Amino acid sequence: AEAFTREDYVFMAQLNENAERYDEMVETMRKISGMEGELSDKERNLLSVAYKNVIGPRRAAWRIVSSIEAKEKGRQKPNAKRIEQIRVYRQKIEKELSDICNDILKLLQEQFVPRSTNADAKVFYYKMQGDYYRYLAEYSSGEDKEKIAGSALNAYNSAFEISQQLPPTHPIRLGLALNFSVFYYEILASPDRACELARKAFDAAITDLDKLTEESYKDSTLIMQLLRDNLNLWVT
Amino acid sequence: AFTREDYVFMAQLNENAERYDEMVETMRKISGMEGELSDKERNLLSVAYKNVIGPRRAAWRIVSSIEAKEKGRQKPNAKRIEQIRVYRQKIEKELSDICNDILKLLQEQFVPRSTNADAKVFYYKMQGDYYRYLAEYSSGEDKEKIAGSALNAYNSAFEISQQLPPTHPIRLGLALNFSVFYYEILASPDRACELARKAFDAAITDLDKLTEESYKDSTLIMQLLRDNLNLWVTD
Repeated sequence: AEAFTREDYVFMAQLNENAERYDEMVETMRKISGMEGELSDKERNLLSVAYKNVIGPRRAAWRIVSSIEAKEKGRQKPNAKRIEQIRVYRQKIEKELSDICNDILKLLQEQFVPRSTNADAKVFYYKMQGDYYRYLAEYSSGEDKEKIAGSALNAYNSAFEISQQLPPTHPIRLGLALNFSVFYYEILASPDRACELARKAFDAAITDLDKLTEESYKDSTLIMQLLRDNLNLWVT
Repeated sequence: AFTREDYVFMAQLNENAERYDEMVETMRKISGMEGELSDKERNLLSVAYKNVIGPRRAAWRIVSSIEAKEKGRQKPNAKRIEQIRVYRQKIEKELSDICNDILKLLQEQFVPRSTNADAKVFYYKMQGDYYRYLAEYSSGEDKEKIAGSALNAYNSAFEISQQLPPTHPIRLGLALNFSVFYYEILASPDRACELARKAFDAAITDLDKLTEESYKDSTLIMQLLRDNLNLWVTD
């Protein structure tokens, strides 16, 4: 008489987040990913939270493991067996880090992006596409790094073009503005474009800071705007 | 060829990387090696299993809090409770398997090979602790049978623990876990208060050993404050 609905699968993803069991959350979200239709603002947030809390603990672990490997290589008399012990272990994490990104980017290219119709939904998928391509480039080297980052820039530029339609004070637009600026500085080795894009987004946010703030504090908003207007007048 | 030193650093590296599922697998390999586990090795065995059972225990009490809220709502959703029940049993399946791994190894490998009096208390404490986690969700006569093995393991630990000094971390660590076992599992508060106070009063008596020479004057006041509170509580 009664079968399981979409709201039940959304609730299970919320229960996974409450229990902090994110491995099961990926499995639950994949069931909703297999279902046809466009995800809600709540559902896309749940997809972002689920995958970030799996790659997060493993990215944090990688920065510890690689520093121990850098410690043993920098030693006066290095043990090659202990170096190999860390090196195989690091590559096992690198195998897992690639697997999570391999899971999401396959789903993004085949399911989410071709089905998307909304303007702000398009930006959210292309930002997420750019983010998980960026994580792959964090440990990749040589020709592999350039090939991965090449498809990463294409995803970020596609995200930036649509986000121009969005208001300057939107969390997705600002979230993209942070992640694009990090991508130039940390991966692409371009500090000039990193400082340019982050400033232009920050200047747009101060201009529409009046929309963020209540009408009680709009006078303090205008002084903050005028203080920023002085700093733009200076250093010509 | 891989030796014990190689696997110890691997078990240390698993702790450094915070990957504890791999830590259990490496500690089982050292358990397969010749001889009894050393003090540094036993300490790693305790850290490895606690950080696997911990996230499962923490998730359990939050889910139970959600389940209690869902059952006592004005508009209860029975389909949601069924979704929670299957999910709770899946955690309970996992909670069983972690405890089934350690207690089978303790009964067959760790305890029978134990020669040290120092090591003996540590294994029986671990025997008592992981039987206690099983009784935390077990119901009816099934709870009675598991707690029966838990009481035998804790009492076996207490006898050998009396040989140890009162300020020992293993003796104090047992005394904390035995007192929790009375209050939370056995529902005996008056015996929980008895054993915890006995360990605390003995620790303050030997508190001069723990504290530095620079702060021995503070220790004597802490002893005198404890001596005053023990006499003022009566009448």
